[PDB]
Amino acid sequence: GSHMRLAGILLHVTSLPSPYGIGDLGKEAYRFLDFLKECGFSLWQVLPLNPTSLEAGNSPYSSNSLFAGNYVLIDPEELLEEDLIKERDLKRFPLGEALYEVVYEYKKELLEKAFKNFRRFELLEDFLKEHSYWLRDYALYMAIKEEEGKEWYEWDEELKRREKEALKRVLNKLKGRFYFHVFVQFVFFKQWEKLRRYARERGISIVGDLPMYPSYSSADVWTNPELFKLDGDLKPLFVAGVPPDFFSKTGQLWGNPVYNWEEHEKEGFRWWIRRVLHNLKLFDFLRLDHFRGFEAYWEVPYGEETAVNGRWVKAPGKTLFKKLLSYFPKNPFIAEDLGFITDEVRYLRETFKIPGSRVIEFAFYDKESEHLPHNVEENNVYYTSTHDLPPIRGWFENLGEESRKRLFEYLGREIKEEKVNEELIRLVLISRAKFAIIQMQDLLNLGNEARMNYPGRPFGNWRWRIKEDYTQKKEFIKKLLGIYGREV
Repeated sequence: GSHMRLAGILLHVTSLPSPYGIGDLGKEAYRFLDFLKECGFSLWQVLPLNPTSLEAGNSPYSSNSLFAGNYVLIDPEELLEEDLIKERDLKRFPLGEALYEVVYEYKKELLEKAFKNFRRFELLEDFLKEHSYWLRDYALYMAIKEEEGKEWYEWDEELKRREKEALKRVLNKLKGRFYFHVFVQFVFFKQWEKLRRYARERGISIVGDLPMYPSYSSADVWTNPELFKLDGDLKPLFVAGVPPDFFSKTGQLWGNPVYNWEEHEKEGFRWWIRRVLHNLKLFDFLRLDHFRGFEAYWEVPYGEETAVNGRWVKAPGKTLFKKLLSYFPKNPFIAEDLGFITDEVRYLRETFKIPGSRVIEFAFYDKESEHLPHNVEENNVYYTSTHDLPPIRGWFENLGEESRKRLFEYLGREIKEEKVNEELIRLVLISRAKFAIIQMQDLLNLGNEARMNYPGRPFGNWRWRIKEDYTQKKEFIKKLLGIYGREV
């Protein structure tokens, strides 16, 4: 048999066991890629690399920029190698949960110190040209936010509405601060470029993640207000979310401003094209968060406390993706098409041959679930579980008797709770899904304590890190990949 059959691991950079309070793009990232290669994995899925904040619960999906990189993921040991900091500035922390509060402050201090002892500004100018379409705006956005200590919609009216002359004045004023913020982005993107080359030379493709929406408090809304549904004062007229389920009682209010899609179509979808081009500098595949929003999105009036009184509004997905697939004909797209799926959505997805998502954790609530292995078609990415879900072992712990029965009957036997991960990994690998992805927590057989994110809950999330030597799992998982024809 000679089919396209790949396997991968879902693991966010923060979860790497790096020594400085959080995972980074340094030694441990390379060690993890070595582990991928040795096992025969071909795929690595990360979450969005956009800057995070305490205010937004450290969520990768609520950032002040859809383009920028997150400075807390920077490896500070490269700063030591380039003689930008001293050895005593480095400061080890024991392996535990991601120390967001402390790394925001600590890595900012290391980068402030490195910028002082820096020097090669000509390399910064070439970087700025390459990323001119977003970085001039982002670095200036960050410099003004620093000075005024306020969000963009609270700034003086002239800077808020991006009057040409006012932008020039404030740039020259905060010139030193402007270049600090490009320097931070320079350091991040150069470290990712190096890591990406290492991955690519070993046949590993990186699956990145594109959030549907920016946060209202972002350089993106600031720079392109007409691309969102705002009123005369640039406050949101409508905001994003999803309607009430039988899961949730009153839906979720995401609080993003919604797109004015008629304006995107008017400008030939060039903002979305720029998003894709930018992200393809980093990633091989782009997972489209809330894919169903390209067919229709839930829109609720601003000022509403819940998402109950919204409505479905059609978006121009057919026109958008026709243009995107013309610009990017090798098709980097993966659809996150879980939840609120209709046949309209499935038709949009399949019209453009975009692989869907399936998750075996969803397979045993119904006897004919489309997430059962035998129902997963080739053009799909098949997960054991995702970062929005409990790891398989913790899911199984709380699984109801009826769903347990369905699981046991599918395997043909009752199995002990500690063996469930292995059994479900096998089911995912034996499927004909072209990409099979195991969440790292499942590989390590971890429970509810290792859950990355709990949707609905604002805080406590995105903190899980590897604490153990995961390379001990290599002989077991390597064997499995080879048995099910996904070892390369």
